[PDB]
Amino acid sequence: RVKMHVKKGDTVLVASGKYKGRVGKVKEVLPKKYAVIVEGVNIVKKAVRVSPKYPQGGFIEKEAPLHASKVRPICPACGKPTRVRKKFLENGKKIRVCAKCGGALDT
Amino acid sequence: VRKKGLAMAVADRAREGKLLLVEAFAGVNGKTKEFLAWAKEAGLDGSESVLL
Amino acid sequence: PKMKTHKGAKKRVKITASGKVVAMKTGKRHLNWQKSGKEIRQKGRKFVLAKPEAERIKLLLPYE
RNA sequence: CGUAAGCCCAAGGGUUCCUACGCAAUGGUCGUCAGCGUAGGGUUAGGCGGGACCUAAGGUGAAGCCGAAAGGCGUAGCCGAA
RNA sequence: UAGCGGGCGUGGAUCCCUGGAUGUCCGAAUGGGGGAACCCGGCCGGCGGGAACGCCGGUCACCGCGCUUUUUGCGCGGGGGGAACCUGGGGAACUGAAACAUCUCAGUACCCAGAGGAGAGGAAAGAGAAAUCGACUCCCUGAGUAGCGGCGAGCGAAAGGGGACCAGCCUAAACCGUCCGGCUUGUCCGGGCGGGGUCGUGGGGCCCUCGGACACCGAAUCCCCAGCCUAGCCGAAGCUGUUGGGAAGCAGCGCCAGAGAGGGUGAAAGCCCCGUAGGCGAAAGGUGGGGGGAUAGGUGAGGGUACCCGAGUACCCCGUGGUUCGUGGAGCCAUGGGGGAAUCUGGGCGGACCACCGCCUAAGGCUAAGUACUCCGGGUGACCGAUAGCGCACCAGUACCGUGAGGGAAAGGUGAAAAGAACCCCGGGAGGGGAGUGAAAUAGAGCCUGAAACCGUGGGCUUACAAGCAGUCACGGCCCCGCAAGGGGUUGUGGCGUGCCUAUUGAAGCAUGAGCCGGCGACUCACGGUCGUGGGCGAGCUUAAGCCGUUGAGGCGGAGGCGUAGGGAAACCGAG
Repeated sequence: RVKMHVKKGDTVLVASGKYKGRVGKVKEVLPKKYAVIVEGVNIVKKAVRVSPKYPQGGFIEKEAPLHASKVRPICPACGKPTRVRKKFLENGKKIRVCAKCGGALDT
Repeated sequence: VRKKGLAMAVADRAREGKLLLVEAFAGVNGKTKEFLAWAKEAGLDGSESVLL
Repeated sequence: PKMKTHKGAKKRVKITASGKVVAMKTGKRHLNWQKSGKEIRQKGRKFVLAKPEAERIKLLLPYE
């Protein structure tokens, strides 16, 4: 329900601070808690070495989430904002004085 | 009483001379731009105020 | 809200145009027979003063 | 102790029962123990009890009779017990 | 909110919006019963081998209105809720009068009944004095005036003037007919229907003559549509350096604006995000007199007749209520017992009563709006900040208490992020101690910021021949900063000294209240007065409701108030 923010499902930069000015993967969005995960927040998590899912010293982590509005879209340019447009056959949403958004599927 | 106020208000302003009475304007249409330019033409820099 | 203005107050006394409460002499309805006409003549009017100030507060709204 | 302090019934309480694990809190101290926490489990009916049987004081209540109202009384009928 | 886990989607899902289906047992409860949420039966279709027993579906409550062959069914409606507000029938007491009866609180609290986005009210048998008015209701006004009153406490009108909205209608009667019923056939006693008719310088009826029409007026009712809310969609501008865990901050150079409201982003931004102003959007649903079509409907002038115009009535008595009228010289309005009429020479009324003069047509029923309320949807606040604010921010009408009615809490903050601590070590665990997580672990998990009492580890000073509201003055020593000269903490001696509050004729009192600390907790406001003051005007001065406007914008509005003369109880006179 009108839960429309910004970030979607392409690949894009970091404008926060931890790893500001960096870039990462598809971005696997989750969820309404305004969290997005490119590759940014990487940590090293404990998890008891319990012989099941953990060897003789589990202590590993990878993708830890990070807030949405702390990232930004980049077009073949630098990193400028977005903007929509109706194709009279779909819904395109390019970039500030640029073309294309997240519609390389035929959009 | 309050009417004096009205009068006296402007009166003080007029006692200073900060009131312009242009018949119309040069920034006729609705644009921040043209009013800004006209504000150069009136010299109303960027450190004043408009009960306008 | 709004003062009640006393009915009796106006009903028996008047404050003259001076903030001076003036009206009635007391004592004539059972007097008589052995009454000298001297006092019946002096039972004409009176004057009142002092506490009559509070009496001016009584009437209030219409004054009178 | 043993006309009980032992053993049945009944109203009551609402899973305290059995079994395993376990003590930080509940036991006027402890506590490896429990009417304590926790999980799996246990309550079987044509003849016992009770209704698809009966009436009691009483309740109820078409009709009736009455009351400013809400209601009050109330026949037949229906509810009512260990 | 995860977790053993397993699906799901651009052949467009979760998701919100509308419409339908679906909804087991209770609850007015409705087959009947009943200790609500459970039990039992009839009656048509069915299910199982299915008559034994079972289930499922349909259907079975009374109340009222109109029909229907009174017989039997159908027919439209009824029952319960609701935060406040509303109409009616009931209705107090404290308390005010410094006591108490009249009076008062008060026709308020509550009891009940009923109607709804409203109510009730509402077409004058009125008003009031002018030959002036013209449905009902709300705000201002008049006015705390007119009066009511143990003439006490106090209670408190209407007309008029200003705004608010603005609506006016239909039956019974006389005339005439159609069906039915009875009947002392009779120019016939009633019920239904049918046209007829609705008024106050009187209307209606009948005959009759002026002349009566294609017309004039137009609904409160049904339809058409703009519109309004139930999902939404668009939306203008940024980049390097730099300290810092963190940049948005500070530096440099801009950009946008009909949009620099605000929230968020690891700090404090119009340009990073959601937004902003500005401007668009509904298949279905609701809503809709905002703008439109039509239907039911409504419009005459004269002459005589004397047919009609609301009956247990009007009026009279008795016993009342209401009005400001407490019985007053006591009317008007409505009504409980009895007495008991007229249709326009009948009549009710202008406050006993009468002459007169004006006003109004009762004894039948409907009517939007202007007003009110706040469960609810939005906005807004010189509103509160987790003892405050709804009683509750949080798992509250929950714990708990009570037979029941009912009472009624306590409890919010880790961090930007869970990264919420793997390993080892002591340890039975409980909890710690290195490591590691982050800016910070002085953020370690009821953890922000942790104050006060409060217990305690260590250190400095002094205390075992002393009699004390616990301090103050000075001297002195002991311990620590200071360049010196000065400062600090402590206490050996001695000069001195009856805690605090309240309450008193008077307290240290053997009067009074406080264990300690923490939070809360007590001179407000609205209206009318009276006085002083800072002001504007000033022989005048100022508007109330409301109209228009504005989003934190004012103006318009002279109705009304105080002022100019007072004196007398009054007529009435007048600087007397």
